[PDB]
Amino acid sequence: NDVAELKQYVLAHVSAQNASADGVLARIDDDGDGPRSWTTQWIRAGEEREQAGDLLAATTFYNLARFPFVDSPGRAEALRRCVAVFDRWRRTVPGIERLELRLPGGVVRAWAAGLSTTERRPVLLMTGGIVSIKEQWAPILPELARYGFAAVVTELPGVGENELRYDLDSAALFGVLLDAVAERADTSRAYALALSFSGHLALRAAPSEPRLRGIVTAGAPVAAFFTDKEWQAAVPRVTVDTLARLTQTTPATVFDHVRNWALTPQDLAGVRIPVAYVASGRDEIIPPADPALLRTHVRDFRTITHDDVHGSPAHFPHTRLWTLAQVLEMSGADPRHRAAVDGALAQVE
Amino acid sequence: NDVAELKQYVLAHVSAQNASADGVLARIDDDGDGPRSWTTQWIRAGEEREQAGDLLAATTFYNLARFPFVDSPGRAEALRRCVAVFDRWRRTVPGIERLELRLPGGVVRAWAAGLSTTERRPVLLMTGGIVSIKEQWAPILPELARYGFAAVVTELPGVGENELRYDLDSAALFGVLLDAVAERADTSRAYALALSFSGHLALRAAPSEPRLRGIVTAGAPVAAFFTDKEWQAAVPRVTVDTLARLTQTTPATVFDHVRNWALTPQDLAGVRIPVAYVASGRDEIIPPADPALLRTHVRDFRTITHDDVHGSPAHFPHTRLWTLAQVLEMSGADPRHRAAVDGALAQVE
Repeated sequence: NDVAELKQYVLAHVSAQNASADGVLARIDDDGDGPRSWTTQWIRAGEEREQAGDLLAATTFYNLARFPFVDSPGRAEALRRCVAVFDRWRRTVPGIERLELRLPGGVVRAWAAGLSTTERRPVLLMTGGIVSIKEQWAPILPELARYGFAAVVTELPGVGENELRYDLDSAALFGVLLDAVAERADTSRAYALALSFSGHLALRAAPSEPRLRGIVTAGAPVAAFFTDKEWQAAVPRVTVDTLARLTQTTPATVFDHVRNWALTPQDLAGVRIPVAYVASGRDEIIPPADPALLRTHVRDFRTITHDDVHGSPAHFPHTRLWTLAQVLEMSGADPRHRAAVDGALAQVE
Repeated sequence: NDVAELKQYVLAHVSAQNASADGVLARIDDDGDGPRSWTTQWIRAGEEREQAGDLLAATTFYNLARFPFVDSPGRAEALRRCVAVFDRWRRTVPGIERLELRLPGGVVRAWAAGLSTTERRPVLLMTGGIVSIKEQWAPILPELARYGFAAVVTELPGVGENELRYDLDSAALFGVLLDAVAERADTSRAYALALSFSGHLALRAAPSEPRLRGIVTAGAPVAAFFTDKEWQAAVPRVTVDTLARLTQTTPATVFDHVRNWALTPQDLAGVRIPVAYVASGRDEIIPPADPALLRTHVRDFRTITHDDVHGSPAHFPHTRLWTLAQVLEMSGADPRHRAAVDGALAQVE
């Protein structure tokens, strides 16, 4: 992995939320093994905070150690202790449960909250993209539960502890998670807060999974991402390598491998549910043609655009409230919750 | 206090950094001392996170309980617990120490890092505004120390554990802080990173404190803030009440009391150092004419405007880098540090 690419992810998506990260960046010279390497430095910084009692700080740093995907025994150890340190933290928070699903293609693990035997709460499935482990979003589970959801936070196939191969049959993962919490939630009403590539997977699942009632995404790939080769040549190496790893192909073959993932107009027409999309004006990963294709073909499309890079990290104050407003509208959540968020949303604009 | 005002500060300056905050806001109906009151809910939320081992989260919540100023035994108790839980956190972080100055007019406390009897590192004095206690910024001391500074974080007179009366002689505070760390730092070269009202104090002190070599501020009141009665009538009640409390006057008299705080053209002509200024276009506290007067009267003025409310909380990613860049250029810090910040600062733009 190119270390400049790796550092630039921290600068844009982390430094502003934890400024100790800039101190660790300044001790990292390469991506190998060894005392000044990315993985070692991030692991040592996580041990320091873990031993100091800061279990979320330690979670962040061990997450960073494993980023962008586990390609080494140093990284595999990173993830193992990111998962474990977050497991320690979550126990001091009531209502956060581990879900384990054993499937033919391997094990999927997840974090949930707002689950109940006696009540039937609408399901919120939350997933990042291809470099985003589930422990990034899990801390937010209690807030999700407060808004009325049986909230499940997971990982795309090949990410974190998710063992499946990432392929077109992974669209079926929404439905299988639903099946696992059917005794503890209203799986008749599910909503996918599915960021980046997981948004693509959600779109693909919609036409043959009627329990999915709405999708809220940010910078999901659609069609041009998979078909436009010139654009692909300029896509960051980390995107290409990670997607190779997840699909179980190779950096040089992955775009040809995934060419038939393109959502056709027949596929978008089967999407008969509300779709919200947060778009980034400077997106390095998604071509402009993809958000446009959803605007043309999806019957109930809501969208907003920020002048930012992928995942709009400089616009989190706006995107957290906008994505949440969309989720509550789609699910017909309590007006009191909707007024609160919409008041907070009007405040930021 | 007006509980709606209180909740909006949390909405604009905190929620995006800690989403648990929105959960506690939903349980607060008033600013009394009942079980659904502001102070009780924030204290209960800090206890829960303190018992769980999240000492920074607890610090934040006890800070909120105390906010905007201690006017009751509940808030006083909040503050005492905020200071104590911050003290436990910082014992886990090597280099962070407590400074206590016993003055004629009362006791001032501070957090410092990067102090050394065998080196002479330039001083970075850091201070918030009138509702901003020490412990909000203290977590970033080690980052300040990493950039080469002998860093001291403190509070305005009457805020947090600072016992002084906030008056015109309070400009002498910077110089007295320097004196206390004269054996452990290069107090010939001091830089004030002084937000909001502390910015004004710093400007005031500059022409009679030659050890102050530069000021980096955000939304500092200058002149019009103090003299324009029409503007003052629409200033938020919490600003009015806090300022009355600090100055040891009353809400109905505070603007008449501080009318002579306005920095005259003679005052500004005595400011012979660089001053950087982050301005907010929707600033609800500082009239436009204040930034403009500094542009015309300060010989080395640097500035930048965001489309945001006071303290530009939606633009933290940008302001952390811009203010830091300014501090490092001002202080002739190592070019390796300036290159890294200026790279980060070009990425975020």
